[PDB]
Amino acid sequence: GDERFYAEHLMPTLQGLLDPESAHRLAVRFTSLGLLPFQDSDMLEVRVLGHKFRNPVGIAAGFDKHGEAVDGLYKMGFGFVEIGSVTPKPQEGNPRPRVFRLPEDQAVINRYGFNSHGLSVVEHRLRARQQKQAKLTEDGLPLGVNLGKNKTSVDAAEDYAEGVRVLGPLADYLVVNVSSPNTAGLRSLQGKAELRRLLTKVLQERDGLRRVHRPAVLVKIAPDLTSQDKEDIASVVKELGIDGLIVTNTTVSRPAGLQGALRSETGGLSGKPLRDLSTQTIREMYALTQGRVPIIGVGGVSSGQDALEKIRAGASLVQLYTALTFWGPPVVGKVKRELEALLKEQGFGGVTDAIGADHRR
Ligand SMILES: Cc1cc2nc3c(=O)[nH]c(=O)nc-3n(C[C@H](O)[C@H](O)[C@H](O)COP(=O)(O)O)c2cc1C
Ligand SMILES: NC(=O)c1cc(C(=O)O)cc(-c2ccc(-c3ccccc3)cc2)c1
Ligand SMILES: O=C(O)c1cc(=O)[nH]c(=O)[nH]1
Repeated sequence: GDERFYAEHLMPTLQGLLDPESAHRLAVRFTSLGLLPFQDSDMLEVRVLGHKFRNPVGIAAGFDKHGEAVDGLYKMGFGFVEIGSVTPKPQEGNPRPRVFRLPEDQAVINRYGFNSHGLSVVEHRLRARQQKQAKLTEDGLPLGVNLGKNKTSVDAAEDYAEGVRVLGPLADYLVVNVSSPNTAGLRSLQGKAELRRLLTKVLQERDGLRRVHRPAVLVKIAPDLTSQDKEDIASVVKELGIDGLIVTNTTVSRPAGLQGALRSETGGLSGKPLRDLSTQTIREMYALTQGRVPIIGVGGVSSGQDALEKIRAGASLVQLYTALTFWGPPVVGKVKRELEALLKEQGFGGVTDAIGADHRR
């Protein structure tokens, strides 16, 4: 794949010809077809959420919102794949432009608004490769499905309930996405009272599925939570027995120092400016849950060091997206190779040993 060629020539030129969204669409197409340019060592293997992951680096929700490039993403080197956010009924999302590049900050701002083909379309798309996925999962390549809610929905809880019943049987884990900053009032569902009611219904629906079709349930949270919000989330998670957390979605904050001309566009900020804010949220949730709740770290990961910092902070797995938009497919292998080297360099027998290491030092 040659990391330098992509980061210095291919990607840059591409960004100079097409707009963010068009580039994304093209990316999904090429990926789905397997038109892509490192062997995983046992050190990168991780066992959590009732599954084995050959490596802890996954593709974050948002790149493959409709589940169209799952196989191509596995081919890219990801240890697990999570498909964007799916809503019960189809919806176009916000008007364009709704995605912006901040190259000077190695960041992105997006306000898609949950553009989704809907549960039915995604359901049939995953059913067409359900058994193939069964073998991939058994092989250490799990599939996650991220659930959202429609813009005009009145009963948010019912929207997620539907997602559980329709896609739950096809996923190794489900994600209750209540941290999207582009859907009015969605984040308010992170409140203790609302989250408890919401997760109680989700878990009940999940427990009603046949055993082999019973996925783990995780909640994806924002990086803009107050200390109180985090304490409440942790409490609800332990009270209901949530299987895990996905730490920090994009941020509505705008860290001082941003240079991008489009820094003041409305939307969620991703990439490097979000990295440490995300790592710190992971560190806090890990401690609040006594390290007993699996955490998938996401936010500004572009190197082995970025991944290990989140792992040491408490993440059992990590994900990336924005880095892919700047460095291209080669970034996946780069992250894995650097993570492996750093693990050895720091005396860790493997990823598992480093999980939460900072809390024990
Ligand atoms: C263009 C774009 C679309 C996204 N769409 C979703 C989504 O539908 N659901 C979700 O849970 N997160 C979504 N995210 C958030 C990512 O999954 C991730 O939480 C965040 O971008 C931080 O990781 P990164 O800095 O490596 O991109 C999106 C991010 C971007 C940049
Ligand atoms: N928002 C995005 O998802 C996004 C934004 C941009 C951008 O330039 O803004 C670029 C990409 C992108 C384009 C092509 C490839 C690719 C795939 C297979 C083989 C070679 C290259 C990967 C990522 C995605
Ligand atoms: O579809 C979107 O706008 C979206 C959803 C989400 O969870 N995060 C994000 O940054 N964008």
